[PDB]
Amino acid sequence: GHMGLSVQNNKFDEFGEWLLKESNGSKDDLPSDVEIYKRIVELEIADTPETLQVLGQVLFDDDIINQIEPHVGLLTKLINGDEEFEKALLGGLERFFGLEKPNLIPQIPKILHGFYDRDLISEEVLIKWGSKVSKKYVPKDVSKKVRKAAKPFVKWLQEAEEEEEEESD
Repeated sequence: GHMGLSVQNNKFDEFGEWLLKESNGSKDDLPSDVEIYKRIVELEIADTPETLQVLGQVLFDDDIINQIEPHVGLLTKLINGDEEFEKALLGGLERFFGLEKPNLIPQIPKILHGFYDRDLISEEVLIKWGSKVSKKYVPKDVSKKVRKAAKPFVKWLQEAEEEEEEESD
């Protein structure tokens, strides 16, 4: 990557490198979301889904469950209701759990539930994601392990579907 499968640096790797360099080993020392969005705009990557793949890999650490809410404003703005941008964030999270913090893999159902509760990733995107494996972000066996751990939450969403169906008269 470091933010993807490729070996050489692309513009999204540069963005990620910058964020990591600025934060200097501590997510507390990350630039504010205001400054991050300003940087995204300068780098001409406010309209590219891969930005979310980068953010999913650099914004969080072992304290991720507590770091979702502070970044809601920034992530919603970039996602802009678009499914492909949601999938990119999930791709970044898949690299995060799979390659960086595999110790968090048992917490995946709770963590993704947190993205869901804050309208960051839709139920439809989560269920499709959780039902396949991919080599787009991580090796397929890593993908399998990550998405397998998400199955309790995926099932929850699947079973909750009927009761949430829009009803009238």
